[PDB]
Amino acid sequence: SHRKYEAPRHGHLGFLPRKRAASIRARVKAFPKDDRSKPVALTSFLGYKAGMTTIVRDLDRPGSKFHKREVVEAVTVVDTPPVVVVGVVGYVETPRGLRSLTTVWAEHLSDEVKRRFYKNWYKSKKKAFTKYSAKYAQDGAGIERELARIKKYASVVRVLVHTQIRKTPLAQKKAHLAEIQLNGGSISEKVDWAREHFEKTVAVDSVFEQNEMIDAIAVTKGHGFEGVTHRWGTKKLPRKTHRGLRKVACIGAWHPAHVMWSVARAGQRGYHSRTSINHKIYRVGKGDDEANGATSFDRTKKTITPMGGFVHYGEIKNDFIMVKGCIPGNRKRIVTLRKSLYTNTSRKALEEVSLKWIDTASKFGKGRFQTPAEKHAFMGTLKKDL
RNA sequence: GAAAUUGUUGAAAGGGAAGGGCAUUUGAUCAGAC
RNA sequence: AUGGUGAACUAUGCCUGAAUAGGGUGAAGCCAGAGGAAACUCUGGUGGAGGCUCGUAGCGGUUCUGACGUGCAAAUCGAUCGUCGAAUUUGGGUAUAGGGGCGAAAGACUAAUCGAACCAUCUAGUAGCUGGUUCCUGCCGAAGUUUCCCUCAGGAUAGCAGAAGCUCGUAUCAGUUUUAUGAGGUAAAGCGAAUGAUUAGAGGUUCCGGGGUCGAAAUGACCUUGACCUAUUCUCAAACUUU
RNA sequence: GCCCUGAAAAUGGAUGGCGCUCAAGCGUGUUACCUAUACUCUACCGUCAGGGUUGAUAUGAUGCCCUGACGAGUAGGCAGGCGUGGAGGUCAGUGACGAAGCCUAGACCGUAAGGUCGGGUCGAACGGCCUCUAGUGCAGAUCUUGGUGGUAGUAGCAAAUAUUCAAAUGAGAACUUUGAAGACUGAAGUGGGGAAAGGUUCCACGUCAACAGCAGUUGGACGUGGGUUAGUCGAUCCUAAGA
RNA sequence: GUGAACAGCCUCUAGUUGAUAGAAUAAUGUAGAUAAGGGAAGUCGGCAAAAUAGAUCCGUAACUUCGGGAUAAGGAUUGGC
RNA sequence: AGAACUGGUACGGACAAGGGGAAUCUGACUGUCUAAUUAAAACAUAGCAUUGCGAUGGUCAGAAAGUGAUGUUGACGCAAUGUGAUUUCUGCCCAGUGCUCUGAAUGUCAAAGUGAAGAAAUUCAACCAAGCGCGGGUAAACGGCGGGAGUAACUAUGACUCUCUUAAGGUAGCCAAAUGCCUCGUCAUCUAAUUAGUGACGCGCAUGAAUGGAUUAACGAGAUUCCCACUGUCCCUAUCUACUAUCUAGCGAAACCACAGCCAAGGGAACGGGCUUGGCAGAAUCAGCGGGGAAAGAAGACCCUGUUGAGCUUGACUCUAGU
RNA sequence: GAAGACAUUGUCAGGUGGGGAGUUUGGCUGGGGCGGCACAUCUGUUAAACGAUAACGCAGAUGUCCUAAGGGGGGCUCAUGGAGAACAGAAAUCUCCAGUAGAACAAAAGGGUAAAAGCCCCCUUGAUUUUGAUUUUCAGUGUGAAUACAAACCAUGAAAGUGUGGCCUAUCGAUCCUUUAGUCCCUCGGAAUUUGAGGCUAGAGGUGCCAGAAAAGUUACCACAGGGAUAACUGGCUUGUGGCAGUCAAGCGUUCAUAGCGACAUUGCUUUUUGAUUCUUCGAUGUCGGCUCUUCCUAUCAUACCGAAGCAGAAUUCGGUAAGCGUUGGAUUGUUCACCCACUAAUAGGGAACGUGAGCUGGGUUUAGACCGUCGUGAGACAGGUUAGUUUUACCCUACUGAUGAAUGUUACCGCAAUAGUAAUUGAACUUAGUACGAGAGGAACAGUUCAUUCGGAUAAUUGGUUUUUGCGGCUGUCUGAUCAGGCAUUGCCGCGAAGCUACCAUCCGCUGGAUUAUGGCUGAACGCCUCUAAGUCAGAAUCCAUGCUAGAACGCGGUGAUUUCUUUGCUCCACACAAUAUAGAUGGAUACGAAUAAGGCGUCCUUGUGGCGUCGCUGAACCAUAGCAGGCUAGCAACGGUGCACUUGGCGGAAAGGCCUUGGGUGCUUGCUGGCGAAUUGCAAUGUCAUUUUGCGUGGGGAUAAAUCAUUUGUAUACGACUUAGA
Ligand SMILES: [Mg+2]
Repeated sequence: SHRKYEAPRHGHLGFLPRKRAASIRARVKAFPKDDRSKPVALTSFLGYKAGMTTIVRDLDRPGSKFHKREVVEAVTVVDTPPVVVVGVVGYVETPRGLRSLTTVWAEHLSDEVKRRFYKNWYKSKKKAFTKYSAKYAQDGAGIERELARIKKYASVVRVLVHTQIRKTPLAQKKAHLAEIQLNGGSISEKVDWAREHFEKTVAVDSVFEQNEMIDAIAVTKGHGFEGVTHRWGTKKLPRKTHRGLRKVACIGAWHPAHVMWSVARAGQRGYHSRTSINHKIYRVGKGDDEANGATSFDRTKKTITPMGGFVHYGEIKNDFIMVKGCIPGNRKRIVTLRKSLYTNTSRKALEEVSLKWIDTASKFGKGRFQTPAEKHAFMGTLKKDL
């Protein structure tokens, strides 16, 4: 017999299975479509989630109640030092999908990048690209052939970059390596662009520009094993239920004499890879720029880092991207920032966002002051002071 | 000093049972006859 | 059915013991005072009654239909709860014994056993009902049908089957055809044939159907309706039929 | 005539499936080819039937031989055989130079029941044949008694607030002893005595195979012993309900 | 000792420190709890839980077998010195 | 008992410790019972009422007895019943089934005893105890309280009158009550909305007087309705603690088990793990889970059958203790 | 003292006697009960032309009736119609004609019957006596009925003859007992007589459950052996009924059959009603409802796009593609159902063992307690009402959710993408616009903007919740002599309280291309016209497939880095040296345009094309290769070609290129032609061994000198594994 009353099902069936991701760095499964008319540019970037903070800005949209009037807003800061270009890969178009024809690497690789190729770095002769470096030191013999291989073939060209994880306060010491597809033109000069950028850093301002919609790709915060009530949002069973109430009462009919794949059940929650879209960049901060957190309306010399530092992350001495809202992943997590895959006017994505005030109060409590100078003025002199 | 049941060694087979029948290949072993 | 054993659990009586904070309320009896046309009424003390009451120990066992539910436990555990000075609680002694006890009465309890305890014997109690019923090969090979039965899940009986054969040796034979001779009432057919049913008009007769017209009426006449008769017409029958 | 509309049901799915469009569909016709335990021939087995052959030697005349036909089977009937315990007869049978039993993807016979042999183990009895006799053959009866698995190194060993440090002993210490620290019962006690009941559980010494669902050097365990002193405390006497 | 109290809580005498332990802190359980705004809409049903609660002062209805109802209902106070 | 002062308005500071109100049904109350699914409206109870009996007795026990209980008793008692405090009331019916009384009896009637016939066994006849039958009493015995006809000046109805069955015809009260089918009865009230609730209306299938009727303060771990307060019951969930579950050392079971364990459809004992046609199909596994294994727990307690029972009842059949 | 031969005591007899005892309280049967009798029977039919033949199949009948309605005989002819007669008519009685039964013969019906079998008159008991045979049913038993006889005694009639009950087919009863008639016989057993009794043959009393016990209920306190031979769930066959849908078109609709409806008929579908049945299940598949959750169907309520109107607008009605997406909060009731209140775009219908009880609950139903009404004498009964009433077990397999993991030389990093899944949804306000339209009333829509509902995925800056941060403070009781500082009160209590977790109770985000359905069109035949259709084709829906999003096949794949010698000489590549290993199956060559097939291939020519001319196919049965000891050893001739082999020059090919072409020289052979030598004996065939897979051990010649795991450690992770970090 039918349900006596209707209700939408709990949870989304397109995000199945709710298993753990295969890696801590979510993979980019689609890059922006290429038109061979623009200059050569990276389409993505690698950064670390620093934390949340609060922004005040003047909303500008006609027809709204809050037009030309203040709105307090929530943003998240992603810490983005420049990425070092080491290597390039060509992809031939085959009837069985794209396939990497060959990889050409740079002559010199730092320590922090070659640590990626090791499980035990403290036990090593460290033997990394030692015989590959001998491919260089010739005039024009070796490297140019595989480079010309990517010229003659490989309709898709991607660039291997590694993050400067030593500049961030993270205690990892082991960089993150990824392919970022080049979406310039004339794949021959895509290969040329990667050639003279070997061992050279690409800053975030050359990829993302302020007031842009970008994509955040990261692995979500994990919560271990979860009951069905929280994992799927099912209704809680009544109080006087024998043998538990954080369950699903009927997990199937008599026929088919099986449990279907679509019935909510207990298991892993979180640590999924997600691609959230349409996040607007509110600031492209400069690492070597005092008063990162300042604004034309504030004009007070203060960096983006709140008093006491970003909770569980540290400080933002490097460049950063301030993007509106919330993104998948927790603090200290590697996050990939991707360009929008389509063009949207939307009367909301073309708005020019000009900040007015950035919150720098402590996130380690009910923060009261924005700067140590502000705290000293309000309170006065203390007994600690001499 | 049996069987169920068990250990060790040896041999063989095993993609959601195993076991069986006809026929033969292959491997192991063997009687007769000269 | 016979003969025994149990009131160490529990039921009720009797005998002899034993146990039961601290509060609330404030009955009779008693003292003093006040108002008083008397009569009498009122007030404050005192006192400490009640199968009274809140609530411990105790005795109990309402709800969570909680825990447990191959338990700690063949009835327990937690919380909540009833009663708590007596128709109270309880020990020991003793009385009551199975168609019998005891019962503030639930068919309750009478040793985890009760709408008739337990033990042994009669007793291998009876069952048209359930289950099982042990080696091989060869040859043959059924029935669910008849009649009777308090007969319908059973028997008896005939039949179907096997075995032993017996007397004879191709015949007093045959789940067949032919010839000759009978019997039958089904299929079909039939209703201008009996019975019954059933459509339509045509022609006739009323001293004797009902009506309208000319008539006082006529066994007077005219038009119509009903039956009646004749020759037709359409359609039928398991309990209709010549064939 | 074919095709289409008419033509709506619940897990995904059924010309058997793939798939097939002058078909690999439908109607129709003509040949070729495939294959049943069916039909023809042959061999072999048994059963039934009809016959031949005592003649001397050689023993089964219930024997040997010739001919023909036939063979499914539940319940059931009949017949011929295999095996077991024991008894009469006989093989002047086998055997401590190894009987019986047990084990053996080694050999042989029989359609089969079964029979025989070889090898290992073992240690004292046992068979062939003709007969006699029966407590004579198992896969099952929620069969009886005994034994053993998968489950499975699994459920579990979570009520009662709580342990820690060090030394001693020992093969071995979370658990024994001692010290120290931290706690609890909180006087209707986790204290000190008894009644009923138990019977040595009391105490010492030695001691850990078993029991204390971990452990164990410890124990209400195990082995060996010691220990209960009345004129006054009880019984002993009286009587009660009763016997 | 607190306190009306052989209540509940703490301590003295006396006696125990007995119940397999160790490591982590997933889901779901058992037991104990707290929740913004709403306040029975939940459910057969307020089942469960919550609220009230000691004492002192004030005040106390219908009805009544005149004994009760009654701690009715409803207010105030509460430490230390 | 009172007064100052004092504090982050706190102070029965932990512990301890009534939620309250308006109503309906029902039992008066306290008390008792189904040990181990029912604590109740059940039982008890006081009070009320009835019945039997003066001892050669009532009631009861016993195989029997020179036997017993009440009884060491004596109607202000003993035995047997019904109802169930108080208040109020307990209406009509003795035809029936009972029970109980007169016996004034051509009714019936045993054994014995008597008479006649007989040759006797025997047959016949009259007579005849208790009992039945006949005739009275009794309902706080068991119980019952129905039709019909004619009538009042609008109809309707019947204060009045008569009549059968079979004796009487339901009075005082109470009711969609725990007793009403129809029924979710109709009206009012309560709600935004009520098959609930309360108050009313009645030819009431089938209310009703110690089968007790009605009312009723107090009480109730009894059934029900609503209001205030209060809250995680809920909107709609979230978080925390202990012990588990989890991993380890030691110790270490049970249920159950034809063989086993992937589906779809088909056909099939009409719902397959196995069969057919398909889809498929990769070792070894861990924590969860409750779809399935028509999972497990019991030779269905329901139904039916059986010439199988038992407990109980009675104008069943056949007997019997006692009297 | 009382009583007194009465009580009492003993035996026999009558009444009373559920206090007690034992027992019984039919059968068939579309389950049982109620009902009925299909139980003993009879007629017609079913019944299918001998006989037989079932059903609780159809129309009925019997437990009797008759001294004549039995037996014999004689005479007459019936029902009815027509015509006539005083009262007298449709029915009185009388006359004639007609009249095959259309009457009667007890009853039920069917046969039969006309000088009778009918109606009237006469006589009588043949409805008698004796035992046998036979038919029916059948067992060739009994019982009943009957048939024809034999031996007596009669009736009637002139006589022939008829008469052994009823014109035929129903109309009935064993054993034991009692009783009667007959025989007046046998026996009473030590011998007699007489009563009495027992025997012998024929009747009567009766069993209707009728081949034949002597028999009341109840059980909700219950028991046993069984039954799925038999009911109450599901499921299966069926579909009357329920529900849904068609065809026809008399009519309604002012007018007008079909805008919307639609009578009388009729044809279907479904299994969400209820029936009918009894196949499975009674050594048990847990029978209401709700809650929870998933999925499926379409007969579509809303949302998308459309067609038709009795569509001016608005609102609405009919219909199509469509199940992508939604379909609620409540009062009462256990309720399913129902009925109201209210919101909403809408509050559609259903299935999944009437889904879902080792998921819950337990309000209802349906054990045992209890009350009432009604019924019963009673025990008790009631699909009447009411109140209280134990809801057990997963640790196994599979499924599902998550999680590891051997083996693909090792190890590490970066990737591809087969397959599977998928997602967004709906409303409001402003403007368009008081506009279009309409006499007026009234009154839209596309485009645009701002928000909101339902859903989903994350996240913690802020706000709120949570407190063992037992972090700070405060307070009570007690304990530590007081102070300070602490313990205990199972987290003592209270206020605040960071971090983490977390709330539509907080915030953010949720994409655009193609192909289509219905539908509306273009060109254009069929059908000289016309037509959206046939060929061809355009636009088009919340639809499908893509983009995008999640996982990554643990037996799908690519690129890249490093690859161990003093673990006692290890690893890799190259040449041969010998072994082992195995074969989804060499035995001359897998021999390369593309495109069309109502058209092409090749050759040639020009003015280079969609060109002209010529030729070819009609199968690869082709082309190439192919002679020599399983293919030997030598000689010459002719040309300077052919082939194999190791080197070498230069290119081309990345879809899995791993192969193709080419320059130069050397070398072997050459069957292009002509000579010389050898073969035997494997005995007359025996595959008669000539291929390539992998691995190992040796040489000699180059090439290069790593990691991973455990353990420790971090928390961006976590049940354990696993993950992510760090450590010379
Ligand atoms: Mg005066």
